[PDB]
Amino acid sequence: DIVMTQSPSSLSVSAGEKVTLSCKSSQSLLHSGNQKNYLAWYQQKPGQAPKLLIYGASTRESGVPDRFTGSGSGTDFTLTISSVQAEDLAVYYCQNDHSYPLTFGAGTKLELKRADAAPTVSIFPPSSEQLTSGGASVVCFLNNFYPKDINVKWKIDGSERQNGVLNSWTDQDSKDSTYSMSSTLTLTKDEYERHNSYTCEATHKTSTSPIVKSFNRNEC
Amino acid sequence: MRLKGVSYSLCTAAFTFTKIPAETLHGTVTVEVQYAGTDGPCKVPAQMAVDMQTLTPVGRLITANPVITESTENSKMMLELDPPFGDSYIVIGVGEKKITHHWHRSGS
Amino acid sequence: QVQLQESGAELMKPGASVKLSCKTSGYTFIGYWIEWLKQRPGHGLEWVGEIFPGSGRTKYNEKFKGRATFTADTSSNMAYMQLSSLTTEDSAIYYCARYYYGSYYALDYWGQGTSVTVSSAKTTAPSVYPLAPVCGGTTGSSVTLGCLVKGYFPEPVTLTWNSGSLSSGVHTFPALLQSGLYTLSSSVTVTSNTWPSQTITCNVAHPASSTKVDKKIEPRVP
Ligand code: NA
Ligand code: NA
Repeated sequence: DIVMTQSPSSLSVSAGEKVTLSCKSSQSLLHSGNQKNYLAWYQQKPGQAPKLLIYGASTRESGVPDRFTGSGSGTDFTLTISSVQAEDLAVYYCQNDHSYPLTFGAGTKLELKRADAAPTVSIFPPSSEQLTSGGASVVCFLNNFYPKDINVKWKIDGSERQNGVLNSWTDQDSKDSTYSMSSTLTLTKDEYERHNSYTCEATHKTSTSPIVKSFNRNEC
Repeated sequence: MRLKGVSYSLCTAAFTFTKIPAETLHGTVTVEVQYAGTDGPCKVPAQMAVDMQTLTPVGRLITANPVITESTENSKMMLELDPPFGDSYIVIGVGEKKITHHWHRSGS
Repeated sequence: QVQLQESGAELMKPGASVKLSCKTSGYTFIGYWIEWLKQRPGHGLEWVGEIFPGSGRTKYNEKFKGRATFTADTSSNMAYMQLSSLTTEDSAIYYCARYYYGSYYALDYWGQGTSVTVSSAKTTAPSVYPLAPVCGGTTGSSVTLGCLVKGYFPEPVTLTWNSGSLSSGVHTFPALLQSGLYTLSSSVTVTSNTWPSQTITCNVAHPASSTKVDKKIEPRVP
């Protein structure tokens, strides 16, 4: 089968910038009979189906704005947006249209550039209601940071615990372009009542040190 | 040819190209049209021609079912033709409303 | 105008078989191919196969191991994809799309997608837990509260703060699967003058289980 490779998977842009997306195929998409490269580009926004932008490597589908340019031949192709606009924020896919099976790249997501922002961290012990039920979830919110790259580690009684950690990111905020994330440590009521200290530590490019929140069960 | 389109009788309204006709890797031509009429179902007149006065069919129509099955206006259909070598014309529709597009195929 | 209308969302058990439909308008159904695509989170787009409804001809991606079958009803302008022996890896959005093989016009019109969820879980009500700040207080001018929604099925739930009147400074995070059930949480940030002198309540609705819970965020006690 033909493999389509898009890199990078994400790109931070500002309104008005020139942006160039890359797409490489494992074998040539050129058909010598008509000398056409069978390569298509699609745009997908959340909750929507993909939309066709470019077919035959360089021909714009009717209605697609002129700022989208497809170029390339053989195994190397590019999609250029001369002056990116807010409505262009989306995921872009290239597609092998040359032979079966039809195959697609993994996509390049455009996100909005803004000023780096440190996360605000808050830690929440298990609620008394959950402790009555027999479970124990420790939740750490990391709010309003940029860029999206961040790492969280949990420490129990000063020693690191790694199992039972689930992390969830919001999409880029539509108003301030930041990201937020929840990190939840799931324990049982019994193994939570063994230990005493619980700590979530955030590592982010905006701080030379971990951004830490911690609590002991003893105090109130 | 299929009886289906023949029994429909020919479409009488105007066709319009929806995008530039495109060559296939085999040297045939795929051309999409939009039909302005409401007399569907009807058969799409589709041929190649070199003489615009005689309209003698050259090459051949490949499409198995060259029909507009919808009765609503502005329905689309794709035609595929095997053009003669050299210069010729795609001819869609019959009568005073027919539309044409020049075509050239190499390897005479 | 070319339109492809797909059937509604599906909830299937492992080992079952789902029939998805795609009804077209705006063009001659028997003149074009219908292509079927699979998109699940973490993967890109994957081609399932194609049918030419005017002939019955079908082609399949080998990776589906023969579990997909395409059919059509030309009198309805409808194409169908049947996917059998379902597993959790078949959970995805499935699209149909118009195509003309032989051309390089590509996949020019797409349906809106049909969501398929494959799970052995049964309808399960969520547990809703209020998340008050660490006890003793934050001693700051701002305060962040939380609400934990754990162990429900299927999606979705609706979460609001103060019945939706508290909408600023809210982050409700995407639901994640955990041991077959879904869990999400939400944070809200207000000023220390607001809480706890004024009541803040997280409202959670899970219509599938007929549940509607209000959990007031109460300051923690020893
Ligand atoms: Na730094
Ligand atoms: Na918000």
